Amino acid sequence: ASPWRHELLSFDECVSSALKYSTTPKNPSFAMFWDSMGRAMELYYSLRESPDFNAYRVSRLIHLLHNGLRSTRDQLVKLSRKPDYDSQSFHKEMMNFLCNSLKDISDDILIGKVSVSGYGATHLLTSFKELSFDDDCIRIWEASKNLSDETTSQAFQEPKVVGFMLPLLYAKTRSLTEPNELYNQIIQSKEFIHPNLYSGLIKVFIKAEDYEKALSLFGQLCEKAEVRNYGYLIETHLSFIGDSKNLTLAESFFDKIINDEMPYKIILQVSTVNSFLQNIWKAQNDFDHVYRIWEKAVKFYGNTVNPGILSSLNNTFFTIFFENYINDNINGFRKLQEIITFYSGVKKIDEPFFNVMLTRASIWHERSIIDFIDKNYTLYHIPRTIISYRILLKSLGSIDNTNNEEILDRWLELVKKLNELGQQYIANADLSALRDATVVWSQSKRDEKVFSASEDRIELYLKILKRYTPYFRATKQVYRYTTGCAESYPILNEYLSGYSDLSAEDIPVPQLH
RNA sequence: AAAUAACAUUCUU
Ligand SMILES: [Cl-]
Repeated sequence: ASPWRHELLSFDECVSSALKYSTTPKNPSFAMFWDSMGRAMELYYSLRESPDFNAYRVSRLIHLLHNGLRSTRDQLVKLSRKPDYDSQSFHKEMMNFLCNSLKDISDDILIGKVSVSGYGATHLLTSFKELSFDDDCIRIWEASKNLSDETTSQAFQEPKVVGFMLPLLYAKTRSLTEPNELYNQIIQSKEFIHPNLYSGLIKVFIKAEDYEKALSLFGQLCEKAEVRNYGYLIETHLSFIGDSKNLTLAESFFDKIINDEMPYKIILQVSTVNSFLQNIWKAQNDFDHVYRIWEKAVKFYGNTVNPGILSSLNNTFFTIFFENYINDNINGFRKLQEIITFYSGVKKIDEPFFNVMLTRASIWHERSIIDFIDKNYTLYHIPRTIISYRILLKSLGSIDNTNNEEILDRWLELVKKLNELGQQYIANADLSALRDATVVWSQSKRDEKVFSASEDRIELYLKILKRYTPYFRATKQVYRYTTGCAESYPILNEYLSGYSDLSAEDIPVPQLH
């Protein structure tokens, strides 16, 4: 027959080319991969009317969109900094495109236009899980039971699809009935048991803290696992680290990665490490235990991982640090120096390391720690981004020992660094830092006097807003940081009746905008 | 059968 022959042929070449790229270890291949996705998705809306659009072709497309989500997340962490929320970014639009593309395919399956296999069903539901749509995963799965096409309905009931579903079902129902029945069948079964069924059942038992059943299934999973498809052992192993409430079992599995004890490769996934650090802090309140695990993670990473990974780790660590030393900047400052010395001994210091430290140090409300971090950027020869200059301006809102001159200086140096790094206009995060250093500080000191029972920063704030308005990303930022900001900080309302007639006296000196 | 993917520091509007 072949009415849609050319579109079917190009779809197979497209999907296979991009799937091979995303499974093998800007650039022409990078551009090909992302253009192959839009083209394949474009062909999908035409080929869904064809009868030769089998479950295999749909499943290969769903897998490809899944790898697109994986690649988009990877690209976000490889950047020198996260893009501003209010500006255009490849990460945001590509994520929405993949997500919307996955919605259209899920709806076409729930209606019956296209068929899907158990392999395609798992990538569809895993994708929606990675998009934080757990409840939608349960609806799609249970709606597959009452489908006309019994073949696709049977695919959603295959063991590997059930394996993905078990952790979501235990989160909702908290029922161990169906899991324990499956445990009795699987432990003594001589038949083929899909590794993803092992994985989901292990994860349930880890959350349920029935660790003996979790470790027993884990041993069977290991002896049966195939070298080419060993990733099931990675998910379960990491689950023991980040999900086990028994910290002694979690740390043993953590050491198995540090000491390279396992027969399979495994990444020290920072999300898993962060959850492990948080569980130690919530359960033990032992900062030394948190500090010892953080030290092992930093030495494990070294220079092998992206700076965005260590940034996420240091975020968790310094958040715990400044909660522990919330009322002790004296012993805290000595401990920070030990942390800086250790971190220097592992690798060259990255900027997010000091950015997180400076951000969280606002609880101390002292100027010495601000000048200490600012000095260390130059001392350790840190590649600078605009994040530091934003935080250095924001930090002035947590101390009283400063003047409108220093607020201007740290604002001017931020605008300079914006144009030095080729930034187009002034983003929301830039104005939010100036607002936090003026309006929030003034509202804070005002609320203290009411609760208790270079003289004005709000005037400088409104002067810079009006002076630098033509450099804004959008003129709607004027309403956002004036009338809209007054709804949250009412002390701005008493300065705003005469904003239209206000004059400005500042010192811009731009370059590239 | 077709595994595995770190959601980072600065951003209420
Ligand atoms: Cl930057």
